[PDB]
Amino acid sequence: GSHMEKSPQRIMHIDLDYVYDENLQQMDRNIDVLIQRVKDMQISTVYLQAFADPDGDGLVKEVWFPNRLLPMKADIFSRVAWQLRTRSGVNIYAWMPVLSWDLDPTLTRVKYLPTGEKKAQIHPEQYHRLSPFDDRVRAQVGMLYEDLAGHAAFDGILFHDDALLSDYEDASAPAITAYQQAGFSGSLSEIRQNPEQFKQWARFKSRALTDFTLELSARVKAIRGPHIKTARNIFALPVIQPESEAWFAQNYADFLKSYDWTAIMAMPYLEGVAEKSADQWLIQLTNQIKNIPQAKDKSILELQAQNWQKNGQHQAISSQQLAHWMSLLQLNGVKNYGYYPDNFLHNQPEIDLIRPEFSTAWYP
Ligand SMILES: N[C@@H]1[C@@H](O)[C@H](O)[C@@H](CO)O[C@H]1O
Ligand SMILES: N[C@@H]1[C@@H](O)[C@H](O)[C@@H](CO)O[C@H]1O
Ligand SMILES: N[C@@H]1[C@@H](O)[C@H](O)[C@@H](CO)O[C@H]1O
Repeated sequence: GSHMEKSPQRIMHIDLDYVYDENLQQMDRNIDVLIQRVKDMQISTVYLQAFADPDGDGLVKEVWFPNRLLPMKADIFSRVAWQLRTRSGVNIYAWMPVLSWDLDPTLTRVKYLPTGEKKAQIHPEQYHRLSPFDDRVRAQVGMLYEDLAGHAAFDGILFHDDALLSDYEDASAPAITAYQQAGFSGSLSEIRQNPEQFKQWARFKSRALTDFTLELSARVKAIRGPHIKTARNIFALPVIQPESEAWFAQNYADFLKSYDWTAIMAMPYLEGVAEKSADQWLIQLTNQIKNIPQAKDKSILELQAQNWQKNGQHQAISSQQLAHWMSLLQLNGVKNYGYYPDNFLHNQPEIDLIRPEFSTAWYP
């Protein structure tokens, strides 16, 4: 069976880390408040965190659903999902990491080759990703997605933005083997700097990530049904500067063909854009999108509602600023959009302030 999605898409991207409370009665009230908040927002879709992320340290150690391989911090994904689907009027996408799982140490990790060093290493300021070139990684991540699919009912999958590789990655042994078997000549350095192979190499890696996600969605669809929608977060640079695929292994046209929804992280401050230049940056982004026929109809522009800091103390973005950006998108012909993150505990962003620009059901 199939499942239609009413135009336009308006998305809340929601973490469960602060919904969780070790006091069961408090967690009950938290969930009730969250369900009511999404209901009142009157939008179309929630991208719902299925994994725990208490530290923001780029590695999933625990999840919100029972499963074979990782600790379950609390059984709350299915509980929140079915109530959002029936009380709050939204489709639910299970938001899952693709690679950043704290599994068996013998499983291959993604590594990069540091300039001037012989041995590959793990990049300190990147997601702690397992290698998609390790068959056992593919198997075990497959088991996690199947465990999710078997325990919970939902409408789609959002594949995490951790499915990325730089131009010095993946330097792990299984990755080297894969390149060699795919006909690439020499070391990673020689490939990376080979005029006749470096672009083909970037595309090989982009496709390997994409094919891996499609393996996962097939496994979920086998259990839940064919109606399950797919979405994947894409970084903005591969959209506005496609040569940057070389150090993201993400390709916008590929996403548009492969997934139901391409969730662009339309986040200027994340990309280092000055406050006074953010609107123009977003305008340029929408221009690039509109220049690709039908791209906007399969893309979601995900705005940021926090300004993340290296030292961990993230700075909020005002509801006014967020509503302003939503209006900017609308006025530039983009109707599918959303934001991350949400904070029910402080009504941030403020329901009453963003609904006019966010909810299609809103009236004066
Ligand atoms: N523009 C640079 C690339 O030139 C470089 O190769 C890459 C390395 O990861 O990072 C980018 O910021
Ligand atoms: N912090 C990420 C990096 O992955 C990347 O270096 C940067 C440049 O595009 O975009 C950000 O979202
Ligand atoms: N910089 C972090 C990353 O986890 C991610 O790339 C992005 C998601 O929206 O923003 C923050 O959460």
